[PDB]
Parts: sequence; C-alpha cells; structure tokens
Amino acid sequence: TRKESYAIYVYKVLKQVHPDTGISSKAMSIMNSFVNDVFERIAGEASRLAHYNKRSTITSREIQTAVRLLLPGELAKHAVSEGTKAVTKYTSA
Amino acid sequence: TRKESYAIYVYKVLKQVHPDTGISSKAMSIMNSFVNDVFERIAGEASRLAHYNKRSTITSREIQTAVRLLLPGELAKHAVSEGTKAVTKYTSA
Amino acid sequence: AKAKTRSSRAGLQFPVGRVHRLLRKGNYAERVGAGAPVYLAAVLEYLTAEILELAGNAARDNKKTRIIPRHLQLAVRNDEELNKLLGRVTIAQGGVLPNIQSVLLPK
Amino acid sequence: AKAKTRSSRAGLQFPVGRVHRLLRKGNYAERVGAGAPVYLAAVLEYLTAEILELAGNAARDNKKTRIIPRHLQLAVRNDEELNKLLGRVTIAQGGVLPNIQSVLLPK
Amino acid sequence: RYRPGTVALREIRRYQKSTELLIRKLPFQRLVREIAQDFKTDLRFQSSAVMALQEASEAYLVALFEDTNLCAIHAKRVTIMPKDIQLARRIRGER
Amino acid sequence: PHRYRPGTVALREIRRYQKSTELLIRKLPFQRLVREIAQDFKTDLRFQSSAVMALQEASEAYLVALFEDTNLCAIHAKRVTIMPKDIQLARRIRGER
Amino acid sequence: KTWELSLYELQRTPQEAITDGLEIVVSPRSLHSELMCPICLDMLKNTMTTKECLHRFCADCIITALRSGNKECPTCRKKLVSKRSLRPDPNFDALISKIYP
Amino acid sequence: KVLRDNIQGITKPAIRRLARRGGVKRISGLIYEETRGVLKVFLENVIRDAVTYTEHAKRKTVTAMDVVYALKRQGRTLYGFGG
Amino acid sequence: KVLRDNIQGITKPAIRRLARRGGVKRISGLIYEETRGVLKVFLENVIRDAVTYTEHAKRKTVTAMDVVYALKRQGRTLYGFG
Amino acid sequence: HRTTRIKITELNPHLMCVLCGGYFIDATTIIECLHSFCKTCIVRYLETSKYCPICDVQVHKTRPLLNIRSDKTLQDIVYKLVPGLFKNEMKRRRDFYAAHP
DNA sequence: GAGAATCCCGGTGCCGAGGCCGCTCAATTGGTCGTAGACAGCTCTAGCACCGCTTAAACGCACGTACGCGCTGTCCCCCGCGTTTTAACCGCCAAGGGGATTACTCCCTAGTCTCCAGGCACGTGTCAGATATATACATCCTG
DNA sequence: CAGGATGTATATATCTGACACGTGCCTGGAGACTAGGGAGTAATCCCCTTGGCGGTTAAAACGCGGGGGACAGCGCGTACGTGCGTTTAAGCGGTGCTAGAGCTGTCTACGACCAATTGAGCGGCCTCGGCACCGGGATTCTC
Ligand SMILES: [Zn+2]
Ligand SMILES: [Zn+2]
Ligand SMILES: [Zn+2]
Ligand SMILES: [Zn+2]
Repeated sequence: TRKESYAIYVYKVLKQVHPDTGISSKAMSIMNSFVNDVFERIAGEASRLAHYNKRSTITSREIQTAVRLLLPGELAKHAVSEGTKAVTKYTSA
Repeated sequence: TRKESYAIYVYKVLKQVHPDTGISSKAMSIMNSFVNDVFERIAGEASRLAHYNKRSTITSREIQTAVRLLLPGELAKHAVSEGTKAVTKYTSA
Repeated sequence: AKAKTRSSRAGLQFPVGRVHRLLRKGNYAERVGAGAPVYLAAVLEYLTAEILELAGNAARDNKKTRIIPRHLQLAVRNDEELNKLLGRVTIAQGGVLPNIQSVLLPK
Repeated sequence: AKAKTRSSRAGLQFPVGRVHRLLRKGNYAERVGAGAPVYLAAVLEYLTAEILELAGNAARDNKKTRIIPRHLQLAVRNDEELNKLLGRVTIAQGGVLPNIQSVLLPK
Repeated sequence: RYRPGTVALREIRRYQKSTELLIRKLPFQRLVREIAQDFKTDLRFQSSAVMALQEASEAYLVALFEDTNLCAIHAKRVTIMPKDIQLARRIRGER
Repeated sequence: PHRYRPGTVALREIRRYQKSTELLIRKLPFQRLVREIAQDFKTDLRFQSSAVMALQEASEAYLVALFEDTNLCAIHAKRVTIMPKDIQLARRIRGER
Repeated sequence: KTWELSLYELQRTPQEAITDGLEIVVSPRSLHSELMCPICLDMLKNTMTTKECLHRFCADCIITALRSGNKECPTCRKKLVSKRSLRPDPNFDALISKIYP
Repeated sequence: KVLRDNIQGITKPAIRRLARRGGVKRISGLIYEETRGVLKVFLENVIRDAVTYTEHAKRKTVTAMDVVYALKRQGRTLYGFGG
Repeated sequence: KVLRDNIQGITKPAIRRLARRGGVKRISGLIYEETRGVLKVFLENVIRDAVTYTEHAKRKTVTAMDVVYALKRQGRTLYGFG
Repeated sequence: HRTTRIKITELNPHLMCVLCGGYFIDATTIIECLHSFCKTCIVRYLETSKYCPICDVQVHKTRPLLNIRSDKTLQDIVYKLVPGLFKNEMKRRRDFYAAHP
C-alpha cells in the first residue's frame, strides 16, 4: 500500500536552497529519518510539557518551548523566529 | 487538593518483606520517584511497541515485552514470571 | 454485590485500579487492555520488593531499623542489574560506595 | 469553496496537514491545537533547509552535484550546533572527519 | 606529624562513608541566583529547588572526579590534573 | 629495495580510510556472526539484507568511536599504541562497563 | 559440545530402585562435605543454589556474603550478580528434614 | 543587585572534599579552576532548562519539579524531590 | 547445524582498518581480541533487543525497522534505513 | 549428632529420576527451576521439548543444553545414600566395555 | 634522485534520479456542540530581606618531601613487505516461507450510571536516633 | 620494635522531632450493562530470503628483518600535603512583608467529529545525465 514520507518536501526545500543540486536515494532516506526523529522529539517534549502543566492540549506555545528546550542556541532562536512567522502568517491568512 | 502517591503501597511491601523495619520520609519520596520512573518507562515502551505494530491497545503482551526490553537479565525474568502469575490469578476468578 | 478490589483479586498490594487509570489518562495509547494494569502493577511490586529487601538488609547490617537514602543507594549500587536499570538515576542523600583504587593504597 | 492548502496558507513547503494528522494519531495528547502543526512544520522546514544548505556547500566543495550521506555527515559534524543536536545520531555511509592528532604527525 | 597521603586517605574514607552535602549552601544558592539572573530577572527559587540543584551538582562532580582519578591512574600518576578532567569530559561527550 | 619507515604507511591508511566511506568489515563473515549470535534468542530466524547492513553500519560506527576514544586514552598515557587498558578505560568512562 | 553421550550412555539401562523395605545407616560424618555450608560450616537451612556452579548455601549466609564481600562464588570464585542468581532448593530442604529432623 | 564573582564561593576546600568523595588522593592547583568552570557550565545548562520550564509554566519561581524535569531531560534524573 | 566459532569472522586486518578510520597509528597485539569481545557484547545486546521486537511482532524475519528501534533504545539511533 | 538409621523407601521420592524411574546416575540439573534427572534421561528428553518435564518451566529459548549443569553434590549424595550403587554402576560399565573396545 | 601514492584530465557506460501520468484517499470546507482553559478574584504561605550570636570553616603561610617530569638504555614486538592461500564476491539460478493483504465476525474495552469504601489530610503519642561523654582498640610515625 | 600521639568504634544516658497509627470523609474505584470497532482467525499472493554452484580474484594468513616505541630505572626540584594561627562568613533562630502559588467561579472561544469533495501525493514507467571505473601523465610525498 501507500507508504508516506517527506521525500517530495525535502526535494522542494533542496530546490529552494540549491536550484542546481540534486539528492540521492540514501540521502533522501537520511533526511526522512532526520525529519521523523526531530518530529518525534519535539512532539514528545510538547506532550511532556502538557502533562506536566496538567494541560490536555498541544499548542504553538508548547511547540515553541519544546523547540527552545531541544535545539541549541542559534538553531533554537531561528526556529522560534520561523515558527512565529508561520503562525502569524496563518492567523493573518 | 489530594496528591496521590505510592506511599501506602510501598509501606505495605516493606511490611511484607521486613516486618520490623520502618522507612523515612526521604526514602518514601525516593521510592515513589522510582516507582513513577519505572511506570513511565514501561508505559512509554509499551506505547512505542503498540505504535510500531499498528495496534491501538496496550495489552499484557505489550507490557511483558516492555519489561523484557528494559529490565536486564534476571530482573526481567523474575518480573515476567511475577506478572504472569498475577495475570493468571486475576483472570482465574 | 460486595466490592472487591482488583489488587486483592490479583493477589497484589499495588493499586491495579490506579495503574489502570494512569495508563488510560497518561496518553500512552487509545485503548488499554484489562490485563495490562495487573502485569504492570506486579512488575512494580516485584521491583519495589527487591529494592526494599536489599535496603532493609543493608539497614540491618548497619544496626538501623529505618531504611534511609544511604541504604537505598547501597542496595541499588551493590546490585549490577539494579545499577544498570538506574545507571542515569541520582539518589539524593545516597552518597557513593566505599571504593579506593589500589594504586592510591600505601606501599 | 476554492480549496487552499494549509502549507501554502502559512507559506511553508512542509505538509502542515500531514503533521496535524501525525499529531492526532501520534498519541501525544488528547487534543492538538491549530497553530501547533504549523509551528512544528516551520521548525522542520528550517532544520531541513539548514541541513541541505550545508550539505550542498560541502558537495560544491567536492565538485559534485548530488548530495550523498558523506556530504550530509560532513555538514552535520562541521556545524557545531547541528553536531550537538545529532550527537547520538549515526548516519549510514557517512564516514568520519579527516583529522589526525598532532602528536601522531612528525615535525 | 602524619606523612602526606595518610590524612588524604582518611578524608577519602570519611567522605565516602558520609552522605552530607559538601558545598556550602549559601554560596551555592548565591551562585545559582547569579547564573539564573542571565535568563530571567527577579526570579525566585524554592528551597527544595536549590537543594535538588545542589544534589545534582555534587553527584555530577563526584562522578567526574571518579573518572578523572581513573584517567590519572591510567597515566601512571596519583595526582589529578586538568587534562584528566578534559579527557574524561571529552570521552563522556560533554565537549 | 624501497622501504618506508614505520608510521608513514599507517598514516597513509589513516588518511585513506578517513576520507573514504565504505564498510570495512566483510559482509559474509559479519552476517554469519550475526546469525550465530541470533541463534541463542530464536530459531530458524531470517534476516533482511537491510537488517544486516544496518547492523554492520552500527557496529562499525560504534567500533570507530571506541577506537577514537581509545586513541585519545593512549595519547593521554604518553603512548602511540592503543592497548586493552586504553579500551577498558574508554568503556568504563563511557559507562559501558 | 561437551554433551554428546558416550557409547555406553547411548543405551544404559535404568538403575532399578530398591523397593524392598531395608533401612540404611548413616554416621553424623557421612554427608558432611555435601551438607555443610561453606560459609557457616553448619547444616544448611533455607538452601540456595547458584545457577552457574550448582553450589549449595544457606540463604542468610549467601545473602550477607554477597552483600559484604565480592560478587563471586565463595567456592569456585565464579561471579554472580545478586541473589537472583540463586534459587531455593526444596529437594535439599526435604532431604535435610528427613535425614536430620 | 546582580550578583558577581559568586563562583568564587565554590571554595577550594569544598572542591577538595568533592574530590575526596570521588576517591582522589592528590589534587593539582589548576583542578580547582577547572572544576569551577565545569560546574558553572553544568549549572548554566540545568538552570537554563529549568527556567525555560518555569517560563512555560507562566510562573516567576523555579521549583524543585522544574529542576527535576530539567535533570531528567539532560539524562541526570534525580530522585527524592518528586516526579 | 550449530553455527559455532564464527566470532573470528572479524579479521585482524578488519579491526586494523577500523582503527585506522578511527585515527589510530599503532595497534597492540591484544587489541584484536579485546575488540572482538567488545563487538560480541554490543552485537549480543542489539540483536537481543531486535529479536525481542521481532518476537513481539509475531514474525520470523528480523527487519531493518527492528534493528533501528533496538539501536534507538540503546541511544545509538541510526539514520538511512527508515 | 548421633548415628541415624532410616528406611530407603522414605528417601526414594527425593533420589529417583522422574524420566527413567530409577536412581540418579550422573545427575544433571536444569537451573531455571533446579530440577534433577539422569544425564542420559534429561539429555534425550531435551531433543524433543524445550520445557521442564516436571513443572513445565521453559529451560531455555533455543538450546536447552545451555542451561543444564552436572549436579556433583547430589550425585555423591545418592552414591552415599544408596548402598551398592557405585559398585553396581561400575560393574555394568566394565561389563559393557569388556565386549566393545 | 629513485620510487611509490595520489591528483588531474579524458572516454565510456550504466543505472537510478527526476520528470510525467493515472488514480485515490485524505486534507479542505462548512457546520455543530461540548468543554479546556483564560481571566478575574480571593486566600495564605513560603520566599525574600534583615538582624545578631557562635563557631565551623576558609585563608594565608611555613616547611618538608615525594612525585611528576625529563633523560637515558634496552629489547621486543608491531610494521612493512613479499609470497601463499582462501574464501568473499558477483552473477545466476530455483524453491518456498512467510510478510503482507482482504474479508468475516466476535468479544473486549470505552463509556455511562450508581454506590461505597480506600486512601489522603490531619492529629497525636512515642521511640530511633542525633548528640554528648568516656573509654579501649587500631594506625601511624619516629627514635 | 616500642612508646607516644591520634583517630575511631564501643558502652550509656538525653530528649526530641519525625514516624506509625487512629479517624473523618469524599472522591475515585468497583459492579452492571451496552455497543461498536479493533483484533483474531482463515485464505491467498508473490517478495524476498535461504541455499547452492562456478570463477575471479581481493584480501586474509604466515613469515621475516628491524627500527622505534614501551617499559624500567634514575635524578631533581618544585608543587602539594599537613599543620597552625587567624580571619571570614556560614549556619542557626527568630522576625516581618508580601509576591506570588494555588484554588475557584464563569463563560467564551477553540478544538473534536461528521459529510461532501476534490486535488496533492503516491505507485509505476522512461529516459538521459552524473558518477564509478577505466587508463595515461603530472605532481607530491617519502626515504
Ligand atoms: Zn550457612
Ligand atoms: Zn561456585
Ligand atoms: Zn533417570
Ligand atoms: Zn522444573
């Protein structure tokens, strides 16, 4: 059956960053594993935060705090900036 | 507001194994933390197992597999045996 | 009919019902089987019994009738399997095991 | 009702809808907010963009046009923050950094 | 007058048989507050929070000192040096 | 005839194996070792090719990291040769022993 | 390995049990080396057996021996992690009770 | 008043006591400074995580629960203070 | 059969190649035996966890997913296999 | 202690092998439950089942021969308790080996 | 300067990366409904700031000594390399085991309601132990 | 080897504050019953794994000469342990304020759930360009 993955989105980001550069199958598998690992890390952190504060919802604030806890330094700062920009764009549109 | 803990149960187990030995408050808090940590570890492993096998229910088989995965060697063997006897006694009623 | 606890039904001292509630409300799975809490309660009870037995033995060696964090630490760290289970675990007021490298011993 | 995807609404390339579905079915919490999938998708997109940019730089510094696990490993371990994030991560076919301790070299 | 090393071994035995905290409470609390001032201003600290931080600090430092002593013994010495600590942390993965 | 001094060929091999990225252990011996070890847990076990490939990749990465730590220990001990004492120190500090 | 039966062991007939009612006599020093605890040098009580070596001890003796000294067997120096490396032996308990009540 | 040079409160006898508990017989002179730096780094990391937890909790006090949660996050899980 | 005495499958040149990739210039004689023992322990742990996963899955083939999950439990998460 | 005299039939239940019905010859014990049988009996039974004959406890996952050990203490115990056991066993051994070289 | 390793340049081929097409199933849109929690308000508690007294402990300094750091010498044991051998690897084949899929049904657990007792907060008597003092024994150091 | 000095575990006596036990109660656990979907079971397809066979070497195994590094012994001088007098501030105990943790009521907006739908994304196919490998010079490293 269908086995979903982030291959097309990773390819879109790769074309956005380096228009003339492609990727291999093993590298796409590496990127898929990385995206899944980071997704599960952030989601588990947000779930732990929500349980810790007796909250039944995972919101943008929980995701932001999870990102700040996990990512170090400049990566965390820029990830928070990108997430905030996406959130405001969503609420504006 | 009541704050539930495993204090009475750990005390009952202590009275079962060492009838004449008491416990301190710090020791009770440490044992409660240990019980909570083992509980969350086993539950998380069972949840991961169920998610990997595309099963929506946590069963005694999942708990047994989690116990086998985390506890090393003789501890795992004895814990599996104890869980098996407990489940057999509970279902034989 | 008369209410009989699931812990008494399974011959366990630990709260099978409370474990079931924590599993259900812990966001671990959509559904939780009936035999799942009993197994987990039995495992928790056995682990608690082992640690308490070792700590009480240490207390009896130290001529004390009260289990303390030092006794808990001695019990945990003197057992290889328990130490592996709690390798990343820090016990408050537990201290460390008496251990001096032979090279540091006087010659 | 002209259907507009949430990823395009938030200006993201990553699948906001798929992330939201994974948040529902990932057994993380009883309910998931509306902005959480967008925030998580933006974070994933930024991390992917940084990793792919560094890998493409590594490949261009190798005079190839296809990103390989060797280039990915070089980028990850040459970025300090990315290496700290992926310290316990092992990339298959990644190799190791070319380095030798100074005492091992003649002078 | 005791020879060097005997009092050190006595102190090792005494501090290994005891479980009390070895860092002074008020200086450690002041250090914690100074460090936390860089993250959020006008913070408050629970006494239990400070005690937990101190217990973690002592446990981490004792483990690091055990690894450092092992490094020093490996280097055929009984004196610990900063490069022993650096090697221990590098192997652990903290640097 | 031409003879290289000790250490030069070793450094050349270090450079070539650090620049290159193929697996260093032999596929069939590693697969046989994996099957022999798995004989203790289950019987008539089967392995996918990707399973043994992942096992080999993880084992080689772990051994390379352990050898890096062992080389650091040997250099710390004012030596160039790795030693079993160095390996034991590295594992004990990492917490594997 | 180390378990292949010899030529004799392939077909050895069972030892017929003495079913007739004859009594056997034993001196108090007959089974000393077999029923003596290596730790307390006394008769066994609540027997525990190590898995790796099949060596018999009293429960309290072996528990204190493991808790105080090293995690090795008092007899063959083979390592045992904890008390879970041993099991009680009701067969030896029964033998002791019937022989010396 | 912003506290300053409070790391100097981590005394040389205290570092020696910690080393003695760790089984160290002889201590060099630079060990004290190195240990002060290492302790400062470790405390910075743990306190940063705890303060982040407190900020998410919409609170102005760091609690023992937040400290324990940060330690569990960093793999240094601590017993005796709840959780 | 039994499949006995196969740990020697890892050859001395293979261990030397791994050390060379690890940046080692000079190798002692007992390093090979020590590395064989360490690798045997590591493989025992990882394969034990993987076989436990497979047995819980009611399957008979150890999968790359099972190996990845075992490594992730051990803290050694591996990328590239899913 | 004093000299003891006891009936053999009272000791048969603790010195007999269940699989063969006879006395323990070359006693071998499974360590997961500490159950003793004759070496040939348990070894022959183990190619057809991985479970204990008595309490049905799984002796091992794959190779049950990995969890059986020679019970030397029990073997000398049954030799001392049963009169003529050692001589009778050696007699059958030499008689079997008197015809096959 | 001789010789081995490796980089730079040009051909060739091959195989899988990327683009295109068809389908399908899940993400969108719209609406309803239930409740999570946002917010305001109140309580009370424990965290902060200050004080003063006592003495535990840190600081500074003197001094001796033992141990870290060259330095040398040796000897033995990995290294490099040549020759032999051996089984890994690639390609190909073939069989069937079981992983994966689909359909059916059944029974097991979420859910709701009612009832009641198990455990939690609270209070109190009591004894395990931290502390104090004195004493005899084990370690250690020097003459 | 012995005698002095010091540290430490042993033997009693205090008194006390934390612990074990009694009690009210109320909220969460237990009994009963329903239903609907998850999972167990059966049948089937074909993917892929196991097993084998034949070359072809790449690579492993063995042996040998030897140079360099590990190990040991030696010497020194400096940095650290030990001890003592002094100075610093930690610890204790009580006081007082109050910012903020924690609990509660309301009602409101936000998220789950359901129906219809359609377009993004996945499976399959095809082709052509990037890269592996080939070989030949040219440069670099080594001895
Ligand atoms: Zn005994
Ligand atoms: Zn033994
Ligand atoms: Zn028999
Ligand atoms: Zn049995």
